[PDB]
Amino acid sequence: EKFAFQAEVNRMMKLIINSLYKNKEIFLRELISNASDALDKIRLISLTDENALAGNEELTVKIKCDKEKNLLHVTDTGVGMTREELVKNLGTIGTSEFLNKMTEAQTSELIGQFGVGFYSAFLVADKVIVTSKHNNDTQHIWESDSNEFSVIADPRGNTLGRGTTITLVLKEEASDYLELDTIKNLVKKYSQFINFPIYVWSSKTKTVWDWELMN
Ligand SMILES: CCNC(=O)[C@H]1O[C@@H](n2cnc3c(N)nc(I)nc32)[C@H](O)[C@@H]1O
Repeated sequence: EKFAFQAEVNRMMKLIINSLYKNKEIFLRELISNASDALDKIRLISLTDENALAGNEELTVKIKCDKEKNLLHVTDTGVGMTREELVKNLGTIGTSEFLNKMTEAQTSELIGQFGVGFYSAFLVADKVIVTSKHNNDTQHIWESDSNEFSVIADPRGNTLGRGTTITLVLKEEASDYLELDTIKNLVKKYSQFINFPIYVWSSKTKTVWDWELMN
């Protein structure tokens, strides 16, 4: 269940981290963008597949902060990833050209263009966990501290229905992303042009918690 990252991915992670150290908040923009892409994918599949949305009838992005556990969660009800996809799509990668472009650039816009924004999560996380459920497979968990990664069948079973949850164990210097005021402001900014509703789990005054629409 243990795997090593492809050399190119190791270099890419380092380039991204060294290039965006000044604007770490971009990680949320990238995770939201990826969630949107995943939702576009299942929507495209639903055009031809009548049972496509059976595992979860909604098309949304939901963000939750768990200050107590030092976790930030970004969940989408997109197409999800099979076990094989978790291993291949996150562990391997015009890569040589991009790597040269990044180096020749030192990148915010470039990263999104080449579709490697996911790795910016390491700008603010000591550990990145990806739980995913695809219609053609069972739920699995991918986890990595960037020095290796593992994939295991999720012992909780099918809790997502369909989709993916990106869970970030924040670095000590990234505790700000556990605060609602900050997350709501960033989510609002990065969700403006997303064509799917994005919600943040928040409080409202007793004190009641529920999903708050951000776009
Ligand atoms: C880390 C660089 N590679 C990726 O981010 C890829 O992993 C997969 N990925 C990342 N976030 C995802 C996400 N939220 N949903 C789905 I479906 N796939 C995702 C896609 O293939 C991305 O291009």
